[PDB]
Amino acid sequence: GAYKYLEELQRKKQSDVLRFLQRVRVWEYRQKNVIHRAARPTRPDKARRLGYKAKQGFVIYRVRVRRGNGVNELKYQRSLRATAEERVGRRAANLRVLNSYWVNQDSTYKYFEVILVDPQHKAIRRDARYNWICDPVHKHREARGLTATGKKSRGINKGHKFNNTKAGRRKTWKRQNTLSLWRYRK
Amino acid sequence: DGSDRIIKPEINPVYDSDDSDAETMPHIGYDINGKRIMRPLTKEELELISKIQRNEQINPYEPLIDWFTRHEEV
Amino acid sequence: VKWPEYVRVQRQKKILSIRLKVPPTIAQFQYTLDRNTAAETFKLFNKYRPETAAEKKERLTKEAAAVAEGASPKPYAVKYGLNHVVALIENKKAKLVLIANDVDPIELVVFLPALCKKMGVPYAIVKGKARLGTLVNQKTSAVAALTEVRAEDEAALAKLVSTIDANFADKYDEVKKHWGGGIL
Amino acid sequence: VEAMTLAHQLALGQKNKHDLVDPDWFLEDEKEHKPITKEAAMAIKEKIKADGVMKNEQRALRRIAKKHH
Amino acid sequence: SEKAGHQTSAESWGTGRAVARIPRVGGGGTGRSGQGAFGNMCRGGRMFAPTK
Amino acid sequence: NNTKAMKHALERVQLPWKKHSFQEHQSVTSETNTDIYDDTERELAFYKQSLDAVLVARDELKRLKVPFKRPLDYFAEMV
Amino acid sequence: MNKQRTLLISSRGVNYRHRHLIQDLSGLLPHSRKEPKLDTLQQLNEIAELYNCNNVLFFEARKHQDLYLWLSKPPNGPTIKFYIQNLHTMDELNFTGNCLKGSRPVLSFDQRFESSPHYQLIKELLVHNFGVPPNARKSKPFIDHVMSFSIVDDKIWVRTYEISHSTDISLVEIGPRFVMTVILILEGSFGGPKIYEN
Amino acid sequence: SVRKRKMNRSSVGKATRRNKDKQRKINIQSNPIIAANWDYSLTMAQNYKKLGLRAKLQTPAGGKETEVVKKLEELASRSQSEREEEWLEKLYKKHGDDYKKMFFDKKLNIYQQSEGDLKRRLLRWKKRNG
Amino acid sequence: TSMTPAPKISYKKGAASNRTKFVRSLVREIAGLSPYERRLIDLIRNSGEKRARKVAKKRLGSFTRAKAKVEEMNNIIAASRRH
Amino acid sequence: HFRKHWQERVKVHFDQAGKKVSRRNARATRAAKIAPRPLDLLRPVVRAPTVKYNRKVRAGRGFTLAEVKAAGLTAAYARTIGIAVDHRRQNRNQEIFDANVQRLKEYQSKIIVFPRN
RNA sequence: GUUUGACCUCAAAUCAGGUAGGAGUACCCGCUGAACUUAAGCAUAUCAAUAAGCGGAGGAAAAGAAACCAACCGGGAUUGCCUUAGUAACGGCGAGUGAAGCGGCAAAAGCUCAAAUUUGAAAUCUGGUACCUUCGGUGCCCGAGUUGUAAUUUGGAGAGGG
Repeated sequence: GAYKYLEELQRKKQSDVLRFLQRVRVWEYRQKNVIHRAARPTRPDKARRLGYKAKQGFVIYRVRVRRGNGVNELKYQRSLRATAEERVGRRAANLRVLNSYWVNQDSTYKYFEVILVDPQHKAIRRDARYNWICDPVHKHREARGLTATGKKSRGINKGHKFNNTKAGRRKTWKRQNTLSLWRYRK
Repeated sequence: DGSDRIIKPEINPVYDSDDSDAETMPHIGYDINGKRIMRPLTKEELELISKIQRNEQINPYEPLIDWFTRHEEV
Repeated sequence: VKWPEYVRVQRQKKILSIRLKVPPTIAQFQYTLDRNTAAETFKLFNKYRPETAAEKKERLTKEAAAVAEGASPKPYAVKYGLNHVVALIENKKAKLVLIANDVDPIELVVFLPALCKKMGVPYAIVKGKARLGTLVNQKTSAVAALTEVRAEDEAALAKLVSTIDANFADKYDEVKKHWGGGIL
Repeated sequence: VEAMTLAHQLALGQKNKHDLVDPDWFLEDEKEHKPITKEAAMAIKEKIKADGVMKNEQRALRRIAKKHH
Repeated sequence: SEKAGHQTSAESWGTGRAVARIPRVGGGGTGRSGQGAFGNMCRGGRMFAPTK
Repeated sequence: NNTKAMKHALERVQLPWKKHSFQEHQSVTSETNTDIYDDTERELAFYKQSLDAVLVARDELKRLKVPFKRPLDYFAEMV
Repeated sequence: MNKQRTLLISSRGVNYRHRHLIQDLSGLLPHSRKEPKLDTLQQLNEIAELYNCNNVLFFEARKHQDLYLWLSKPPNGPTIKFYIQNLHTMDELNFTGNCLKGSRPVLSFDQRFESSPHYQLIKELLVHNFGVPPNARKSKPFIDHVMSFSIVDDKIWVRTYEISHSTDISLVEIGPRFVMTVILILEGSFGGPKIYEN
Repeated sequence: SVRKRKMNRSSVGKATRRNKDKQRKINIQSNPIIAANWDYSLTMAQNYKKLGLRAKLQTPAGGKETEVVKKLEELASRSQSEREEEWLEKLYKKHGDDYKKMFFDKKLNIYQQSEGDLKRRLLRWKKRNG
Repeated sequence: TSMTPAPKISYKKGAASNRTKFVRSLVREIAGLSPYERRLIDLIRNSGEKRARKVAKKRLGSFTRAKAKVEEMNNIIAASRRH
Repeated sequence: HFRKHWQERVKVHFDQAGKKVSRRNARATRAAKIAPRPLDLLRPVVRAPTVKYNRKVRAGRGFTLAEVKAAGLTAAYARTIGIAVDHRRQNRNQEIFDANVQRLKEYQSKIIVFPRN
């Protein structure tokens, strides 16, 4: 499989070849609009390991997001990846956002490729391995931080390090800050 | 008593040309040995700063080396 | 005057590529096989075009009809799948490797020529992935190779490999020289 | 601006030389596309230079003030 | 009801106006305007010590 | 555990401090100052032990011409 | 003659109290080299060569409250696994005194250190480890602080005192103060057979 | 509420549903033998104990075989295609018991089946045929 | 008593999977060196590992990775300077 | 600890009886749908960590692969018979392993399996 | 070939059909987000990771089968209740904030891809048409796909053969 070679090459991003590729691609995307569709993914291995399939129904999109944040010191911890996912979802509300992967960045803007699946297409609806995305509960996954980046931002992970938000910080706060009274007082 | 080991040469604690540190009213203080210091950037640094400001820089255009691909796999 | 935005972007891309300095790994393409040897290679490959959907369906229907009323040799065809080709290469199974110079993702095929050189399998670069696709009943393939040539064409394949060696591997053995794209 | 900050950093022994090295329509984008110090910013800026109830409440407050003052 | 009595808007008329300092509903031209609210003494107001 | 290893380590690590001026040594052993739960007598004992070496170093520096007291014109950083 | 450099690194689990000691040690040891947190140990041999550090002060921490200081020389120096209990540092306000940063110290050693081979062995390392080269790059001329060492109840007590001259002189306690105990001693730098066990 | 107040006042009526009684008396629907012996008057645990089937494997919280014979009684109460049969007939009539020779028969043994598989198929063919 | 029941995923730390090692070597040859690896090799050519280790430590988060990077650079140099 | 608006969220468990009744009804429904089989899977006998409680012996998630193999069946087939199987639990006590094997053997004897059809 | 055709990129159709806005909003998932009030007057702190505002879902939602918890004769998806506990810990140890393993119970379901060639046959699928035993099935045809759709597989291994 050639995917291993692609994955190994993509790790050496600082390499001269990948540096030139990024220099060309950032200008190519900077000439295009902020949000523009991509005919095919620029990193087939990364998309494939993220659930991408070369079948009708899957769509690859590219979106540009500004970098940077004591007036401007306000953090506004909304992540750039989450903002890009939300923007592409809103522009493609009929589509569903699965995940996104880093493809390039610039001193002033960042670039991410996002994979979308159309639940209306019969191919996805008739596929047992992908029909789950058509469930209404999966509507606008990015809008609720259900994606990989969204889950990472929420800090939902096993272990003591994520006790505050092991199952949502708001839920834990509500549960802990509630007086429990039984019929027979303890 | 004792064990297998190699007696490595001693280490000289000399200060190299670069060690992340420099070397040392009517006066500007006192120098080493305690005597008063009576009162009285290089162009290369400015050039380097200007070059860095524009990402200007040895040659990266050397031919590739087929150190691994030269040996045909058997 | 004004021109379409996409037309302007693609036109400027050519100028940028010509003027921009590329690393030795890049520009290994466009040092393609000469027209005559590439034409001969395509002629040889055309004799081994894989069975198309229509022909395969016709053969299967004929076999079914024959069975309904009541031992061919191993099929021979060119291998073109990039994953399949890469799996055949590094196993010392492929005899001739063709690589397209206009693959949209350049990084997808930068390692293939070097990998073939390391494995010692003969390889060549030809202009246009569309030409490779046309002979395999596909839009594009970006690669093409032969694994089991018929005995009648074994000598022809050996002679073609020998010629390609000198034509490409020896003429472009210095492709690793000073970075390309150094045009005013 | 960052040039002045780098020069100021090089002025003191925090860093030295060893640490430093440790188409028109396209060049326009290239030209337009690190930590800074307040002291360096100030230095460069300087260098750039060429009723019933109411009455009862009032009486109660006056009594309280007299008792405590 | 936890919201009983709270579904009303009223404000005290300062002090020294020859009227009780109980907050009175604002508005006007409705009859209820100017009537006391939020007090146990007020008609239809919140009961003292609600039975939680 | 034996004194042989201690001797072997000392012979290789010990330096000839006694063959150089006090400025190169900067160490004084408090003679007869062989030093608990009181928390008051212990502090005074440590104070006297340090003061003995302080006086020894003061005398050693007085033997030299280098000034001992701070000139009062020195304003370097202080810990 | 006195040319040496001390390497200091923080072990995994170093807390604020140990960080205070590590930071205030540098203020009196200008020749010392400070490096970020390190963990498993043997890399110290390479780190010393990187910065030409003749001595290493590795603060091992088996727990997030206990502190274990290691004193040795990189190439072939013996190592002593100290254990510190009374973790008092400059953060305490009881040390109202102040000392010139980088000033040359005055070292005082208890006579009891010469009564046993182990005490003599540790004294040799302590003499130069806590000192400072006179004419080093970061050294300073004047002497304004004193380091004191004492041993009682089989445990060594570490103390320091500022020296103040009155218009003959008096000394005021300054710097960190703590007690240390010797756990293990090895013949080599973080290796070799055990030498002595307390 | 707003909608509820209008709905009661409206003449559209209500979608009256009564199923509280049916939520308790649930008829067993996963076995005929148990159903013919199950007693809805008793509880699930009581019914299981009467039938003998163990309701819970772990120790229950708090303090607490004719049918089994019927369950036991429940324990006591594919030929090769035409082409495959013809192929086995050819193999038998051309080679016989010479499995080693049949294995190397390039003509008939296009599929390089093992000797064990060939003999296993031949035994089934003999059982089903002459 | 001890039972040594069965292995786990941690037992799958076996050999380097020489195919993967070949892939990594090919990528390293084709990819080249990063802008900091270029400085590392340039200083190794004249200064040796002395400056290269410090540069790697400054770039990397720990010396454990710096020593591995220095070893990899030395291995690459050895083959390149002769093969 | 009343510096917050706790009065807004005062959860009183008035429902205890109704919740218990609903749980009993759910158990009855499961029995109706799972009549032949037990409501709960056969759990193993395990020893507790946290030495303060190691003296106590308590149930576990499921038997290990080694225990299932020693019991004379397979993990994949064991699940269909209601035997809980744990693919991450390692065996470290011979006494507990023998007890688990004996329990599995007894369970295999007590179970009766109807024809697949 | 002063030509014709392959591709790659980009356009328009009242092209054939689908998808989105919005409403409701007690509960759910994210972003944003203060003050009154409480303290040793007060910047740390408390009010509060609340009020209000914005975006996205259903009968529940999130999370969910450890790069976990533990230091034992070790436990083995997540979630919920008593206890752990007003303890550890945090807070000018100042008012105050404040957990989690284990223990008892409810429920207990596991799994799916990437990365080894179907290579002796892209065996995969949307769409249009003619029929039928019309929540869909068959023949025919253009297409999506080789920059990877079918089968198997996730260390609990797994794969090629007897």
